[PDB]
Amino acid sequence: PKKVLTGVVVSDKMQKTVTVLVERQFPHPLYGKVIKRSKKYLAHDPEEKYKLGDVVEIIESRPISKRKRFRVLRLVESGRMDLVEKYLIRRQNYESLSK
Amino acid sequence: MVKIRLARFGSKHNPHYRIVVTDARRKRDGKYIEKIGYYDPRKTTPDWLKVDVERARYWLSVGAQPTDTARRLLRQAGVFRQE
Amino acid sequence: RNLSALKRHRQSLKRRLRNKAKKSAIKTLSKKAIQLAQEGKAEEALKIMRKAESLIDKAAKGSTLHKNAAARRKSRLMRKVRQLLEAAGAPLIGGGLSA
Amino acid sequence: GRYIGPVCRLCRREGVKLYLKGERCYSPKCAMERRPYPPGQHGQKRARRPSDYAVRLREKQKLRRIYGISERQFRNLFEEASKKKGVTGSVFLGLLESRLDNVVYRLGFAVSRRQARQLVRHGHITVNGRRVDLPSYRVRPGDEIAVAEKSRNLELIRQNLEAMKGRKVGPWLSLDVEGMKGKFLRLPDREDLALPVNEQLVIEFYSR
RNA sequence: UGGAGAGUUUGAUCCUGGCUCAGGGUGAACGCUGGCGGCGUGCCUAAGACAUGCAAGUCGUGCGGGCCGCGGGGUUUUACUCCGUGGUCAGCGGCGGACGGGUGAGUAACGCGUGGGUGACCUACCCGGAAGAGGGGGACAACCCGGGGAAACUCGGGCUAAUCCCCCAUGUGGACCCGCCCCUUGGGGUGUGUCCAAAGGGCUUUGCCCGCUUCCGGAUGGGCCCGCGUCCCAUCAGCUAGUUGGUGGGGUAAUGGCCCACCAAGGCGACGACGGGUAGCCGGUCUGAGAGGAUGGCCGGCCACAGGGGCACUGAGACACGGGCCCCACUCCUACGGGAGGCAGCAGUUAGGAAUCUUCCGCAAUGGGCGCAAGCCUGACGGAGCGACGCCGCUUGGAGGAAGAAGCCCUUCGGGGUGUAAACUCCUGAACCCGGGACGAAACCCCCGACGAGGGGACUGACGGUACCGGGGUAAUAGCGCCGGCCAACUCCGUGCCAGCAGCCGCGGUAAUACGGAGGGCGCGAGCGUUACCCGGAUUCACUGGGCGUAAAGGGCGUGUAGGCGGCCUGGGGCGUCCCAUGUGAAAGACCACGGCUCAACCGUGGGGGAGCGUGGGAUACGCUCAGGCUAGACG
Ligand SMILES: [K+]
Ligand SMILES: [K+]
Ligand SMILES: [K+]
Ligand SMILES: [K+]
Ligand SMILES: [K+]
Ligand SMILES: [K+]
Ligand SMILES: [K+]
Ligand SMILES: [K+]
Ligand SMILES: [K+]
Ligand SMILES: [K+]
Ligand SMILES: [K+]
Ligand SMILES: [K+]
Ligand SMILES: [Mg+2]
Ligand SMILES: [Mg+2]
Ligand SMILES: [Mg+2]
Ligand SMILES: [Mg+2]
Ligand SMILES: [Mg+2]
Ligand SMILES: [Mg+2]
Ligand SMILES: [Mg+2]
Ligand SMILES: [Mg+2]
Ligand SMILES: [Mg+2]
Ligand SMILES: [Mg+2]
Ligand SMILES: [Mg+2]
Ligand SMILES: [Mg+2]
Ligand SMILES: [Mg+2]
Ligand SMILES: [Mg+2]
Ligand SMILES: [Mg+2]
Ligand SMILES: [Mg+2]
Ligand SMILES: [Mg+2]
Ligand SMILES: [Mg+2]
Ligand SMILES: [Mg+2]
Ligand SMILES: [Mg+2]
Ligand SMILES: [Mg+2]
Ligand SMILES: [Mg+2]
Ligand SMILES: [Mg+2]
Ligand SMILES: [Mg+2]
Ligand SMILES: [Mg+2]
Ligand SMILES: [Mg+2]
Ligand SMILES: [Mg+2]
Ligand SMILES: [Mg+2]
Ligand SMILES: [Mg+2]
Ligand SMILES: [Mg+2]
Ligand SMILES: [Mg+2]
Ligand SMILES: [Mg+2]
Ligand SMILES: [Mg+2]
Ligand SMILES: [Mg+2]
Ligand SMILES: [Mg+2]
Ligand SMILES: [Mg+2]
Ligand SMILES: [Mg+2]
Ligand SMILES: [Mg+2]
Ligand SMILES: [Mg+2]
Ligand SMILES: [Mg+2]
Ligand SMILES: [Mg+2]
Ligand SMILES: [Mg+2]
Ligand SMILES: [Mg+2]
Ligand SMILES: [Mg+2]
Ligand SMILES: [Mg+2]
Ligand SMILES: [Mg+2]
Ligand SMILES: [Mg+2]
Ligand SMILES: [Mg+2]
Ligand SMILES: [Mg+2]
Ligand SMILES: [Mg+2]
Ligand SMILES: [Mg+2]
Ligand SMILES: [Mg+2]
Ligand SMILES: [Mg+2]
Ligand SMILES: [Mg+2]
Ligand SMILES: [Mg+2]
Ligand SMILES: [Mg+2]
Ligand SMILES: [Mg+2]
Ligand SMILES: [Mg+2]
Ligand SMILES: [Mg+2]
Ligand SMILES: [Mg+2]
Ligand SMILES: [Mg+2]
Ligand SMILES: [Mg+2]
Ligand SMILES: [Mg+2]
Ligand SMILES: [Mg+2]
Ligand SMILES: [Mg+2]
Ligand SMILES: [Mg+2]
Ligand SMILES: [Mg+2]
Ligand SMILES: [Mg+2]
Ligand SMILES: [Mg+2]
Ligand SMILES: [Mg+2]
Ligand SMILES: [Mg+2]
Ligand SMILES: [Mg+2]
Ligand SMILES: [Mg+2]
Ligand SMILES: [Mg+2]
Ligand SMILES: [Mg+2]
Ligand SMILES: [Mg+2]
Ligand SMILES: [Mg+2]
Ligand SMILES: [Mg+2]
Ligand SMILES: [Mg+2]
Ligand SMILES: [Mg+2]
Ligand SMILES: [Mg+2]
Ligand SMILES: [Mg+2]
Ligand SMILES: [Mg+2]
Ligand SMILES: [Mg+2]
Ligand SMILES: [Mg+2]
Ligand SMILES: [Mg+2]
Ligand SMILES: [Mg+2]
Ligand SMILES: [Mg+2]
Ligand SMILES: [Mg+2]
Ligand SMILES: [Mg+2]
Ligand SMILES: [Mg+2]
Ligand SMILES: [Mg+2]
Ligand SMILES: [Mg+2]
Ligand SMILES: [Mg+2]
Ligand SMILES: [Mg+2]
Ligand SMILES: [Mg+2]
Ligand SMILES: [Mg+2]
Ligand SMILES: [Mg+2]
Ligand SMILES: [Mg+2]
Ligand SMILES: [Mg+2]
Ligand SMILES: [Mg+2]
Ligand SMILES: [Mg+2]
Ligand SMILES: [Mg+2]
Ligand SMILES: [Mg+2]
Ligand SMILES: [Mg+2]
Ligand SMILES: [Mg+2]
Ligand SMILES: [Mg+2]
Ligand SMILES: [Mg+2]
Ligand SMILES: [Mg+2]
Ligand SMILES: [Mg+2]
Ligand SMILES: [Mg+2]
Ligand SMILES: [Mg+2]
Ligand SMILES: [Mg+2]
Ligand SMILES: [Mg+2]
Ligand SMILES: [Mg+2]
Ligand SMILES: [Zn+2]
Repeated sequence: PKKVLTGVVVSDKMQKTVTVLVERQFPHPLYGKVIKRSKKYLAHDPEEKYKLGDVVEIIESRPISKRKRFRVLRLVESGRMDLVEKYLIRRQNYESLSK
Repeated sequence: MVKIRLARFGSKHNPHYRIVVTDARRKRDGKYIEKIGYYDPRKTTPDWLKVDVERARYWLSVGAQPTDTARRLLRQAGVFRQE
Repeated sequence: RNLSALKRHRQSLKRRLRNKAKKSAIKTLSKKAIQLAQEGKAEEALKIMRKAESLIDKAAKGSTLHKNAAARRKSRLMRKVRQLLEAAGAPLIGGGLSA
Repeated sequence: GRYIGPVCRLCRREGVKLYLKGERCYSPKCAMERRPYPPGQHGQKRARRPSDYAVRLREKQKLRRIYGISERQFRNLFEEASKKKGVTGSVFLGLLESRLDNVVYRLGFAVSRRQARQLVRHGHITVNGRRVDLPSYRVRPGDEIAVAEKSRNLELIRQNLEAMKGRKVGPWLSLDVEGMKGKFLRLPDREDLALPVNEQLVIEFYSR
């Protein structure tokens, strides 16, 4: 079966493309704590249908381009900008630690 | 092509063969598709030759080609017997 | 002091000159046909596209222009010709293109 | 190697009368009957309180030198027993008693275990009919240990099986004296063996 | 069925704490010593350089010839020529050279492991099914002639065959554009239009065999894509210009920014990008109570590479180890113009290094390529050789033998020790000497049958006169370390902080169980020690399993970002969590049972397993999320 993930659209700045951040929980292999990792996937939106904040499902697809290997299956729930704000804050914190 | 042949598994001066289905290109002791029997040339035990008949019939139906020795061993096990 | 498998090498050279020839024809004819489709001459364009398709398939007979790469070339050729004729119209000779 | 050399010096060093010569360890000539102290210049001197390692090492050396088995085969048999299910000590003793040379000694074919080793090594012993010349051969319950028909006319076998008339054999062994053969009935229990050795000390010695 | 500790800081103690030792392991090496056999194993360094031989070919049942020879013909003879045949040589043509074999360089990466996707794909030979093969035409080698070059080799002209190339036809069918239907990414069907097939050979000769062509499917093998996992350094913090995306193209069997035009300004990063370093990865292996640590040699799977770098051709398949082209370094030939070569294939040479083998036998067995077959090729492989390198089996004798030879060492001078040890007595018979003497090998093939099933017959052994069996038959290698404590084993003499020992504590400066020798003893034994390295002890990087008042260790303090953590009640969801079924978890190894070499090592068979991940279903206590409510926390 083609893998199906669920994430948040955090970048609509590309043409016919979205950036879906997908989280996942798993116990640490040695320390057993349930830790939360995350990964961004470039998903294909051929109709510019999905916008920022939309929580969507993502399906493994025939490759559309380099780095782009997934399509947007459906919209789970409409825009919730809280997670997008969290991601943008986590990104903006990188400018504080340079030198 | 896919062939039915013998793989050597015994020690030195103690040959023990596995009647085995594998691609002809892979080495004779390499990863085979399925073990369909075993053969002991020195007849050390009362059961020195065993063959899965239905599996051999299947692999012959799909187009495997046994070696002359493999064909001899299969014929001795009644794989081709249609009486 | 070497082995006679150099014969193979010789053969390859011949086959090279055999393949490069056929392709060199096909491409050429293709261009020609496309030109006649851009300029509106429909009967001549299709009459040449027929020969181009014939050469493509005849090269597919051998090891020169073998499996469905030949269908790729035929598809692209016929698509481009039908598209360029739609800019002018009147598919006169009614050759490779279906009704 | 089999340690080959003086034997009753081990009768002395081990502190317990061993039977490595067969006879003459029963006669008042074992040198353990008349010299019970350990060998060497410092044998008669007052012994110091030995360490625990000393006790365990001496016990294991007693148990090993009783059978005349090298340290290699001894450690291998011990590890083999420890791998098996059951009490390590009793299984180890049953393995040691299952050796072909020890079975020959127990059946009275030889007066000593080393004489039994020489009898086996020279092909004078058959197992189930087939000649076997390996002292390390393991006897299974049900095997018939016999004397070679070509060797039954030798003087030593005549003497040994002429003295075995009326003598009893171990509970796990049977003996046909006229046919010069015997059977290994079962593995011997710890109660069946009269060995002056504490097996738990040897287990603790290899536990280190 | 699984877990041992000890020595050492002090005058003594407790604690903290490091160091060291007892264990196991090795592709080992070195010293002393060294008898046999079986099974394994053997360049870890210079991915340095290589003399020589072999290692990849095969088909006359695809085709025409050259050379040498024989036989029979057309002729009265000659000249000339026709046919058959033998040997040989290449050539054209087909298949194979992309497998097998080697190595660990490079790679931190979809390379590998694992689980999936391909509606985005290919697969020569093989298997099943449907259909077909009609006619014509052409060229290049071999060969003949001439030229150029020292050579490698090369250039031009002419003749010719084919399963070589081409044209037309036949359209079972397939390919493509467009339209419709089903299906849902490029899957399947249908219509018109267009385009596309073929090769013959052999006979036991008008009937079969090897083939050929188009298509569908199977099988096998692979390409590509995705989730998760995969070392150290943050004394590397910002990285990116084909960079991220789009449109349209080119390209491939196929998706793709793979490549290219034009357009948009994006993409990645403390959840560690980028950079540096190191390193093939895994099944496994070593160790460990386990968790874990270390490792990836032999064998098996995948990868990458073939003097260094780059590139295409041919082909089903290669960016091709023993194919091609160019640049670079090196070696060789050279008429100085120019050429030849590429052991990380087998063996061997040399260099480096502490260190790693025979320039061996064989096509008998297994496997592979070609061939209808006979058969040819195969340094794949099967064996032998060398090396205690490892594992296992075995021998150097067995029994009797003094209140106890001699010698040697102690000594209270009474004696004690080496010690039943020896000499000796009797017995067996390692070595060797003879005779027999293998299994591994029955198929391919031939005959009957029907070239099927079935039956029958025949050939073929490198190892090797080896294994093994029978007879005969000689008492016939023992060494190495240690003896102060950890740690099993004590005396004498010599030496005098000298000579030296030492893993740690430490010993020796006159009477040393510690140095050296002797006697004796302890431990192993064809081995014993040493060194190196790995795990162990080590709970000493503490998940299981540690700590921070004074022993190493709380940041000088606050505010607060990300993150981590979250009071009580009800409900929905079922992400974590849990359960059932199922798929996967190759083989070998590991575990258990039985069995084969006289045992064992080694090996065969069978059984049992198993974390993880995919799928279907279920559970909702807790963690999570959403919605509502409460006031004990918090704030006012
Ligand atoms: K920035
Ligand atoms: K102390
Ligand atoms: K020519
Ligand atoms: K049609
Ligand atoms: K397939
Ligand atoms: K090649
Ligand atoms: K005899
Ligand atoms: K037959
Ligand atoms: K004999
Ligand atoms: K001196
Ligand atoms: K000394
Ligand atoms: K754990
Ligand atoms: Mg999410
Ligand atoms: Mg957008
Ligand atoms: Mg695109
Ligand atoms: Mg293969
Ligand atoms: Mg049978
Ligand atoms: Mg059949
Ligand atoms: Mg060739
Ligand atoms: Mg050829
Ligand atoms: Mg042109
Ligand atoms: Mg091609
Ligand atoms: Mg046990
Ligand atoms: Mg146990
Ligand atoms: Mg300590
Ligand atoms: Mg102090
Ligand atoms: Mg002190
Ligand atoms: Mg004090
Ligand atoms: Mg060690
Ligand atoms: Mg060790
Ligand atoms: Mg020597
Ligand atoms: Mg050997
Ligand atoms: Mg070898
Ligand atoms: Mg190494
Ligand atoms: Mg190397
Ligand atoms: Mg003539
Ligand atoms: Mg006439
Ligand atoms: Mg004349
Ligand atoms: Mg000829
Ligand atoms: Mg030829
Ligand atoms: Mg030529
Ligand atoms: Mg290979
Ligand atoms: Mg790096
Ligand atoms: Mg990196
Ligand atoms: Mg993967
Ligand atoms: Mg990855
Ligand atoms: Mg995979
Ligand atoms: Mg074909
Ligand atoms: Mg074909
Ligand atoms: Mg077919
Ligand atoms: Mg012709
Ligand atoms: Mg012609
Ligand atoms: Mg012609
Ligand atoms: Mg010409
Ligand atoms: Mg001519
Ligand atoms: Mg053809
Ligand atoms: Mg049709
Ligand atoms: Mg046609
Ligand atoms: Mg023709
Ligand atoms: Mg005919
Ligand atoms: Mg043929
Ligand atoms: Mg696949
Ligand atoms: Mg790129
Ligand atoms: Mg594109
Ligand atoms: Mg290609
Ligand atoms: Mg980047
Ligand atoms: Mg991340
Ligand atoms: Mg490296
Ligand atoms: Mg273990
Ligand atoms: Mg283990
Ligand atoms: Mg482990
Ligand atoms: Mg590793
Ligand atoms: Mg390897
Ligand atoms: Mg390997
Ligand atoms: Mg080299
Ligand atoms: Mg290169
Ligand atoms: Mg090169
Ligand atoms: Mg081919
Ligand atoms: Mg390559
Ligand atoms: Mg190449
Ligand atoms: Mg080579
Ligand atoms: Mg060349
Ligand atoms: Mg040297
Ligand atoms: Mg070798
Ligand atoms: Mg040879
Ligand atoms: Mg062969
Ligand atoms: Mg063969
Ligand atoms: Mg070999
Ligand atoms: Mg040994
Ligand atoms: Mg004696
Ligand atoms: Mg005699
Ligand atoms: Mg036979
Ligand atoms: Mg016939
Ligand atoms: Mg037959
Ligand atoms: Mg043959
Ligand atoms: Mg012979
Ligand atoms: Mg004999
Ligand atoms: Mg002591
Ligand atoms: Mg010393
Ligand atoms: Mg040390
Ligand atoms: Mg003095
Ligand atoms: Mg002194
Ligand atoms: Mg001393
Ligand atoms: Mg001594
Ligand atoms: Mg050693
Ligand atoms: Mg250590
Ligand atoms: Mg630890
Ligand atoms: Mg522990
Ligand atoms: Mg440490
Ligand atoms: Mg902890
Ligand atoms: Mg602590
Ligand atoms: Mg402090
Ligand atoms: Mg403070
Ligand atoms: Mg937060
Ligand atoms: Mg917060
Ligand atoms: Mg709660
Ligand atoms: Mg929370
Ligand atoms: Mg609930
Ligand atoms: Mg769930
Ligand atoms: Mg397994
Ligand atoms: Mg098994
Ligand atoms: Mg057995
Ligand atoms: Mg299971
Ligand atoms: Mg489920
Ligand atoms: Mg519920
Ligand atoms: Mg609330
Ligand atoms: Mg208040
Ligand atoms: Zn005694």
